[PDB]
Amino acid sequence: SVAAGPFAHDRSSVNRIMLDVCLALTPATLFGLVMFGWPAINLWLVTCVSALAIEAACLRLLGQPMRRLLDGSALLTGWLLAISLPPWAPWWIGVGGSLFAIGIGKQLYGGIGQNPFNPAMLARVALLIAFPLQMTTWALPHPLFSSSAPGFFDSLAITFAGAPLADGMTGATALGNLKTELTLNRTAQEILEGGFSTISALFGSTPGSLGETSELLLLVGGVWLVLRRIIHWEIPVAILASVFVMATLAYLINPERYAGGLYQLTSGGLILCAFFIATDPVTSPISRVGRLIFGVGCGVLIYVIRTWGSFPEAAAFAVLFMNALTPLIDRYWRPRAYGRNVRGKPLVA
Amino acid sequence: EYVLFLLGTVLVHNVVLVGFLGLCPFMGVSSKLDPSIGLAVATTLVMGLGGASSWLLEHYVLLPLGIGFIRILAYIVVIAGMVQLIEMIIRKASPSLYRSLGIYLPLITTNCAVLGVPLLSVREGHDLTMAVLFGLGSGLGFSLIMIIFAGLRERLALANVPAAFSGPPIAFVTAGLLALAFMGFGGLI
Amino acid sequence: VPWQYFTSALWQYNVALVQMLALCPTLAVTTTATNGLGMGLATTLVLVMTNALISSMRHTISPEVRNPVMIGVIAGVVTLTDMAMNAWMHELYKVLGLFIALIVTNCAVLGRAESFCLRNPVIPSILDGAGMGAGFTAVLVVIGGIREILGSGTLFSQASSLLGSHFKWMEITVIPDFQGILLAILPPGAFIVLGFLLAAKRVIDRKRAERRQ
Amino acid sequence: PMVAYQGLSLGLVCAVVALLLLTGNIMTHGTIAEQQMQDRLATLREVLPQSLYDNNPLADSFKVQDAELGEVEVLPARLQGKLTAVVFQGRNIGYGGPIEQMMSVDAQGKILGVRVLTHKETPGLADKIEASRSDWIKVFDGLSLENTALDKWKVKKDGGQFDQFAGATITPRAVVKTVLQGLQFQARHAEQLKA
Amino acid sequence: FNLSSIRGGVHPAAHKDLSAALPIGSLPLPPRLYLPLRQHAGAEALPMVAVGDKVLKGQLLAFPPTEVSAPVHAPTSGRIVAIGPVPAPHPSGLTTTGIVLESDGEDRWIDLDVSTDPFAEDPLVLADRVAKAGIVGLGGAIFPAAVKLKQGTRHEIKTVLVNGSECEPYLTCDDRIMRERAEAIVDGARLIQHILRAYSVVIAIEDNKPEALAAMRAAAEHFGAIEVMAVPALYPMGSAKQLIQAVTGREVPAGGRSTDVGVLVHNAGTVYAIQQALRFGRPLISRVVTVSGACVKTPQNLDVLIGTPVQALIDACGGLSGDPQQLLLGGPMMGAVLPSTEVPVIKGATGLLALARHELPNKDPAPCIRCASCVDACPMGLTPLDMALYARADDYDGASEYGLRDCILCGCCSYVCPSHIPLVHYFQYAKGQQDERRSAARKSDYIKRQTEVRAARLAEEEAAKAAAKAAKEAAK
Amino acid sequence: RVSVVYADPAKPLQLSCKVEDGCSVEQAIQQSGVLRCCPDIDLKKQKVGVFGKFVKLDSPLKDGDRIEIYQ
Amino acid sequence: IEATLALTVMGVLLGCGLGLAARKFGVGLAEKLAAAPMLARVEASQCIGCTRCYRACPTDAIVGASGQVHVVLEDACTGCGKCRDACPEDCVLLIPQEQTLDTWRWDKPAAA
Ligand SMILES: CCCCCCCCCCCCCCCCCCCC(=O)O[C@H](COC(=O)CCCCCCCCCCCCCC)COP(=O)(O)OCCN
Ligand SMILES: CCCCCCCCCCCCO[C@@H]1O[C@H](CO)[C@@H](O[C@H]2O[C@H](CO)[C@@H](O)[C@H](O)[C@H]2O)[C@H](O)[C@H]1O
Ligand SMILES: CCCCCCCCCCCCO[C@@H]1O[C@H](CO)[C@@H](O[C@H]2O[C@H](CO)[C@@H](O)[C@H](O)[C@H]2O)[C@H](O)[C@H]1O
Ligand SMILES: CCCCCCCCCCCCO[C@@H]1O[C@H](CO)[C@@H](O[C@H]2O[C@H](CO)[C@@H](O)[C@H](O)[C@H]2O)[C@H](O)[C@H]1O
Ligand SMILES: CCCCCCCCCCCCO[C@@H]1O[C@H](CO)[C@@H](O[C@H]2O[C@H](CO)[C@@H](O)[C@H](O)[C@H]2O)[C@H](O)[C@H]1O
Ligand SMILES: CCCCCCCCCCCCO[C@@H]1O[C@H](CO)[C@@H](O[C@H]2O[C@H](CO)[C@@H](O)[C@H](O)[C@H]2O)[C@H](O)[C@H]1O
Ligand SMILES: CCCCCCCCCCCCO[C@@H]1O[C@H](CO)[C@@H](O[C@H]2O[C@H](CO)[C@@H](O)[C@H](O)[C@H]2O)[C@H](O)[C@H]1O
Ligand SMILES: CCCCCCCCCCCCO[C@@H]1O[C@H](CO)[C@@H](O[C@H]2O[C@H](CO)[C@@H](O)[C@H](O)[C@H]2O)[C@H](O)[C@H]1O
Ligand SMILES: CCCCCCCCCCCCO[C@@H]1O[C@H](CO)[C@@H](O[C@H]2O[C@H](CO)[C@@H](O)[C@H](O)[C@H]2O)[C@H](O)[C@H]1O
Ligand SMILES: Cc1cc2nc3c(=O)[nH]c(=O)nc-3n(C[C@H](O)[C@H](O)[C@H](O)COP(=O)(O)O)c2cc1C
Ligand SMILES: Cc1cc2nc3c(=O)[nH]c(=O)nc-3n(C[C@H](O)[C@H](O)[C@H](O)CO)c2cc1C
Ligand code: SF4
Ligand code: SF4
Ligand code: SF4
Ligand code: SF4
Ligand code: FES
Repeated sequence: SVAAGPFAHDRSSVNRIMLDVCLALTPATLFGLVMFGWPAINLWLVTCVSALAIEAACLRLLGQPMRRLLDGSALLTGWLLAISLPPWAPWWIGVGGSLFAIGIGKQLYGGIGQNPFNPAMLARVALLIAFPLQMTTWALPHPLFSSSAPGFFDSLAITFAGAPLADGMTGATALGNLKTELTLNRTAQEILEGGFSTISALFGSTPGSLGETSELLLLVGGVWLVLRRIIHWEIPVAILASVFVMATLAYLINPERYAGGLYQLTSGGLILCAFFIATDPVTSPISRVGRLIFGVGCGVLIYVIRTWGSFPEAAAFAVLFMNALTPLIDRYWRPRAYGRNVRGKPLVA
Repeated sequence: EYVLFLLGTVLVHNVVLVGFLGLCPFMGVSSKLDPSIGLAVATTLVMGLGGASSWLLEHYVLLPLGIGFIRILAYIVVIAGMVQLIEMIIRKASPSLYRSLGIYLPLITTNCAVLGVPLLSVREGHDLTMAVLFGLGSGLGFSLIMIIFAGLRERLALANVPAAFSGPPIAFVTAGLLALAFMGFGGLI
Repeated sequence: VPWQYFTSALWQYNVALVQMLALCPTLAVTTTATNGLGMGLATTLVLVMTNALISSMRHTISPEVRNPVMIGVIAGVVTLTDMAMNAWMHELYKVLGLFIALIVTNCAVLGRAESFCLRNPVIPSILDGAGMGAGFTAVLVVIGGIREILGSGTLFSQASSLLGSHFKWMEITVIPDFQGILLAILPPGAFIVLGFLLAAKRVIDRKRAERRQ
Repeated sequence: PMVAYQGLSLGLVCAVVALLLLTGNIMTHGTIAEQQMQDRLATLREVLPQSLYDNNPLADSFKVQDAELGEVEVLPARLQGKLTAVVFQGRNIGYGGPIEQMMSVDAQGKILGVRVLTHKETPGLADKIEASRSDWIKVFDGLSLENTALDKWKVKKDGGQFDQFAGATITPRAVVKTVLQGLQFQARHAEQLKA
Repeated sequence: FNLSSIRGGVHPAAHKDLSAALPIGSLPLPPRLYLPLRQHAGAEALPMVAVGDKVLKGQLLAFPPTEVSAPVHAPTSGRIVAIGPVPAPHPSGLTTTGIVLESDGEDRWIDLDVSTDPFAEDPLVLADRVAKAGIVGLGGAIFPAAVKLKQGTRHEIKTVLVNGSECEPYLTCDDRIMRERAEAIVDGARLIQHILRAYSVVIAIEDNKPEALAAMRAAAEHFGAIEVMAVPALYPMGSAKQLIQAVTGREVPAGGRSTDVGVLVHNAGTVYAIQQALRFGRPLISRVVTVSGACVKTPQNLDVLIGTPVQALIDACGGLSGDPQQLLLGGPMMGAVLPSTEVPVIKGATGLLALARHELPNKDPAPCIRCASCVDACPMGLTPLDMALYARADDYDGASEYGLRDCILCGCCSYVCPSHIPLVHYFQYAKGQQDERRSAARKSDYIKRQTEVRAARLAEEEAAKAAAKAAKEAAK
Repeated sequence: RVSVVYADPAKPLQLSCKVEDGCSVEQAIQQSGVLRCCPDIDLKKQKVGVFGKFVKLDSPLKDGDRIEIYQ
Repeated sequence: IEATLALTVMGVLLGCGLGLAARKFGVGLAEKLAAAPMLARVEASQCIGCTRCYRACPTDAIVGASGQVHVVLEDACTGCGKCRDACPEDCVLLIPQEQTLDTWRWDKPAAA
């Protein structure tokens, strides 16, 4: 057997890409771990380790090389799922999420590069549908080493086993609170005047998911990813612009019922989804117009299901729907060739 | 409004993912995209015509005579006859047209959707316009789901799916995941 | 041998597992083992009666309007079954709902009526219908049992109120003190279970062929 | 193979089948109606004890037009020409849509039992309204508008006395509001409903 | 004019500074030369000499059988010893028909047929003069220059483009050929502009060759219409389809030649060969090759006679200073692995790279992650991932729909692939399979036509003979 | 437009050459250049045929003919 | 009864219409509808110019006539064997086609 060319390469690798994504996620992950305390650390470690172990088992069953474990595509899935989960969640929530993602969502279709849906978001949706009580309990920020957060073994009892969180440690967030108070015949202004501060919401000093809370360190990480040419700006720009424009229009039309702009941007996992999750290379279009369509659809779906839907946030549902729509976009928006028109016929000259 | 009704029929109340109607042709023909599009158009037209004919038969013949328990039989029989005509009339008048609608028409003579939708619409007590819109919306939802699933299966056919799951089983798993994804539209309309 | 059709229709040609038919009731009424068993029994009875009628009326059907005749011969029978189990099995009728009426369009029923009942005597058609019904019932029971065990832990629950007190011996409980995974009962849980059953069928067929070799 | 024969076959089939279907219908329609009536009685019996009523409750159905609820379906339970209980239905918007429940209030304002008939709340989070999973719906069993002023008829979130589900408060709000509206509606309409 | 911008492209490490310092060296005459009879594209030339014949430097050993071919001339005087099989510079290593010439060492020229005032004759005479000289387009495409010029004459040419933008890494032959022989290249460009009635010549060099640009500008400063342009330093820039877009701004229509947009592209070595052939009558006998790599003691450029074995070139440049992990005939991006050092040097040989282990990247193939970095780097604007997906599943017809027809095998796909996939290998395999199917279909059509014609002629002859015999017996 | 074939078992050659209409086998063979390929060809000694029939050097040939030189 | 007659009028009309249309104008099977070469070889001794191979060869593969001329094949052969039994001395030696440079194709990559 002879060797074919080319005999040059740019030293690129999948491991570098995945580890760079993890490094970008690192600062917001640390901010979330410090803010919520030890149970967040326990859940994060459990989710990541379970994801890696299940990936190794699935690779062993399928006969694939164990070196596929070293590219970090499973650690990244576990990381994103763990930072997408509530902070003070039980261990079995994380273990089941990792099992449902790495497994059905990824390894049952062949492995990396073969699945049609986002694994982490698939696991998140499955957990929310199957276990709605454990996925809707948001703990207030109890900073590490603050004399009010539970200790090490108390946090062990909180995460493993079933020690109750007592009283006064669980609060309501922003989106769900706004929707509930709107159902309480209060206009959209009084709810936000005395129950929402943009400065504290943008920094990340509010209850929420593990890494979703801070919409600034996530922005820094996404900007670093964009500059390093790992992701394309089309999807984040389109998602954020669509959400902001729709929110501003609805605020201008009916200010007493719709909240728009800064409130929508600095709430939920919109920035995390736009930068780190909606930009999944395997389940996103390979074109430019295709990526723009993907982003605009994601933003429109997110806003529509936020405002009029039955969920406080629909980043996962929007991402899954657009992952379903991806193949048609790929096959109907191919780039133009050389010496041919957009229809594929040879140029005339 | 009617746009809300149509969108709720297409997305919130999809006839396949939450209705489990017309799954055999849906799982059999969605391997390729062109047959999927052809069957989608054919089933949309057939469902609209069947809804209109079923409402006319129920509110002009069955109820005035007092025989309602017969409805099922009458329904399917009429639909069957209609389908045959819509095949044969388009197997001579326009031979070119017997490549996008005529070929797939025998598949939907008995589809469980062309009969499920009229029976569901009877219980809701829809009028003629509402019945026709219900049929058209269910057909549109079936068409959109079939097209999306055909695209997904075409992309999966060129992937490294394990030998124990390649084919129908991976299609069923993907359809379950698709239903899970569509589960986010609940309560919107 | 006439008994060959009954044995061969169980696994060699399974209606919902080999021919890829009758998927609507397979996926819809499967949240409990009792629902699957009742639907399978009703479909088996309808198949037997329709096959017998079609075969006894075999040399009377014109080729061009074969469908609207036989469909009628099916539809009326189905109607009677409806009007039967709406009157004396109302508890089971309220659970199945629309899919007891949607047996006329069941692809397996019409497929067996057309393919086999138009070129075989009455006894082979009856045996083929019984075999297809038994295979469909077995598939439904398996899928319903798996889904019910996953979603609730219990197996064959409320058999007494649905299928009569005589079947009270079938109510068993697996995994006591278990709240269950809610996703199995939901529509996302049906397609996945069916796909896994198909994969298991393929694997066991390959292994059986290897052992025979 | 002649145009006469296809029509004759497709007419004979539809004639024989129609005759059989009509015979089956005339055989089983009475049994079907009896089964439906028995199901209605079984649904009613879960809130109304047998000893309280003597006549048939689903025979003297009233229809009262109020100012808020609209038109109601009050079923009286008279022992000997005297009203002892009234059973009606209340509807109110919850989280996933309207919730329809049945209430049986005695002749003195005490509640004899509340059951929820139709709901589409999220399973596993707000499904305790059903009596088959929890006894929360059995809280309203001795209350009235006399021993409970217009301050305790709210969930504990709004400053009342009725418990709320862990992670689900809108559904308890809707149920409590429906119960309070039913009690106030009985209070407004005297005599016929009050006695 | 003004340079436009091409789409896609990569920036590999040039490695051009270790060999483009010393001037063009010379080779001692090797004992024997192996000249393959097919050093061009199209039909194979037919030998005219026998075993043992004495030939002079420049004798026409083989002549073209058809229009699309080129003759083979004897690089040096000697005696023919074999007309048989010789090793071929191919990855497979299979032999090919070729002559073996034993170098006498006298190196005596033949009586060449020189011209007189080349700027006096009609273009067809110059075209056939180029045809009878063996010019073969020393650019890699090894297409005959006479055919290209003749096709260019029929259309209207508005620009003659000298493709001096040497873009492959490690290769510096064009750089020296333009530093040292700018005057001859300019004269050849003027001769080509006379052959094809045109407006101007637009000689193009990459910006990473300041000395070549300075030499060319100094040489061509008084002739007017001659222009020197400095294209950017991008790898797929020397390709005709991309250089035409960079210079003119137009795109060559798919399935069409460069003359449609009125541009003719010639290499900086082919122009020099044309100038030599027209002015002095010298055929194509020797070219300039580059010996480079970390396993060669002194990388350099050598004026190599055609048919010289590779081992002579390796020995001339000091020698193998270590273990050469790969031997490539050309640049890393489009080169081929040499079987051994006994392989000769054809007219299309561009380099003799000896790449060590620390210069060759290590690759562990992995499943495609759909990063779409192939689409961003493809010069032709194709989707390499889809083509590889369809070629792996033996769906060549579906791969052609995604651009396999227009692929130029540049190698920009595998150079930017995170999961190291041999995309170019898949494309070459698919193109080979398509070519095999096409050849089989062509053979089937030809044999069916031959059978039809032979049967028809035999039947008509038999019928005519039978009729003639029947007429003969009637009068008997 | 005709073809010239050398049936030498060691090396069977086939070439195609365009000749003026009304030409002869001698002139067609001279134009085809088969003599320079094989100097051991004796046009007066070896057999020259058309489609398997021995022919004469100055015999006229038509379009589509196949001159063959063999033992 | 009007019901049986109104459901018989339908049964005769929908049958007569279908019959008229037919005269004038399985689910599984329905979806299926919708969805080493060799060359001859002649040695230098077994051929005596008996012209039998050219006589039995539909293709113009064998070239030559007369006797002691050593007729040889061409590239037009297809291995049909029409010349095998034709030769009394069994000169035809059909063999598989050998690999050459012009018939060399790249091999598929192993796996990923
Ligand atoms: C009380 C206990 C509860 C336990 C519940 C467990 C829940 C698990 C949920 C899914 C998580 C893991 C998903 C499986 C990962 C598959 C990875 C590939 C493995 C695979 O395909 O292996 C093949 C074996 O398949 C087979 O042979 C498939 C057998 C299927 C068994 C039947 C399962 C029915 C139940 C389905 C449950 C679905 C739950 C959904 C909510 C053979 O590999 P190959 O042939 O390619 O060879 C390759 C080398 N030679
Ligand atoms: C590195 C190994 C793998 C790591 C992953 C698995 C870790 C599992 C940790 C074991 C489970 C946690 O174990 C947890 O222990 C703590 C601290 O004693 C107990 O804590 C509780 O019970 C103890 C009884 O001794 C009380 O004194 C204490 O005040 C109370 O918090 C919890 O009831 C138990 O749930
Ligand atoms: C991929 C990593 C997966 C991490 C999985 C870690 C799971 C660990 C579960 C910890 C056990 C929780 O379940 C617990 O079991 C036992 C009862 O048998 C009791 O727990 C007690 O015993 C267990 C071991 O038996 C001790 O580890 C624990 O410290 C102690 O509190 C608690 O009543 C119950 O809460
Ligand atoms: C559908 C998508 C997700 C796939 C999920 C796959 C299954 C994951 C586990 C589902 C279990 C649900 O059932 C769940 O069982 C766990 C045990 O694990 C019980 O957990 C109980 O024991 C565990 C230790 O084992 C304690 O830590 C816990 O505090 C206690 O409640 C939960 O009270 C019950 O809710
Ligand atoms: C490497 C990246 C950087 C790593 C940073 C790690 C340190 C992070 C510490 C900040 C997190 C905790 O810090 C903060 O604590 C306070 C109480 O002390 C919490 O509680 C309160 O703080 C804010 C202050 O604006 C109040 O307005 C608000 O009512 C409430 O949220 C915050 O929600 C939490 O944000
Ligand atoms: C994100 C990238 C795309 C940017 C695109 C920008 C295009 C639109 C520009 C017009 C935007 C006007 O944006 C306007 O800003 C005001 C503050 O001035 C914000 O309004 C803000 O303060 C008001 C009260 O003062 C609050 O009630 C409101 O909830 C809060 O968002 C709104 O978001 C919007 O009403
Ligand atoms: C799927 C079922 C089998 C196919 C059904 C085809 C139609 C058959 C109709 C005849 C049914 C005979 O069934 C007969 O009905 C009686 C009621 O009279 C049932 O008797 C019992 O059934 C119900 C179930 O809803 C019990 O709750 C109740 O205590 C009792 O009435 C028995 O099950 C059987 O004795
Ligand atoms: C890589 C991932 C590794 C995952 C590791 C999974 C093993 C973890 C073992 C946890 C310990 C046992 O976990 C569980 O404990 C609870 C009490 O807490 C008991 O569980 C009990 O409730 C569960 C509810 O789902 C039911 O199975 C049953 O009613 C009973 O067993 C059992 O003891 C054991 O099922
Ligand atoms: C692909 C693009 C799709 C674009 C979709 C945009 C159209 C959807 C928004 C317009 C409809 C708003 O719909 C409005 O909102 C509520 C919930 O918020 C819907 O839903 C409401 O009613 C339904 C039925 O009773 C129940 O689910 C429940 O009571 C409540 O959710 C109502 O039907 C309507 O009052
Ligand atoms: C990827 C690629 C790179 C090429 N690089 C060069 C180059 O550097 N120099 C060159 O003269 N031709 C290059 N060519 C192709 C031809 O040699 C050139 O475009 C033109 O055809 C020269 O014609 P000639 O051989 O008649 O001179 C390249 C072709 C490809 C596909
Ligand atoms: C930019 C980027 C974003 C990613 N986002 C996700 C994600 O949201 N969920 C996930 O499971 N993997 C994610 N991955 C990992 C990888 O895309 C995933 O393993 C593929 O789905 C493999 O099937 C991401 C990787 C990159 C480089
Ligand atoms: S560069 Fe490689 S991994 Fe990226 S899309 Fe192309 S083939 Fe896939
Ligand atoms: S090899 Fe072909 S597909 Fe790849 S970059 Fe070059 S032209 Fe594009
Ligand atoms: S048949 Fe045999 S002997 Fe006769 S001519 Fe042909 S090869 Fe020669
Ligand atoms: S095998 Fe057939 S084609 Fe080939 S030489 Fe013999 S007869 Fe001719
Ligand atoms: S489509 Fe086949 S049973 Fe419904």
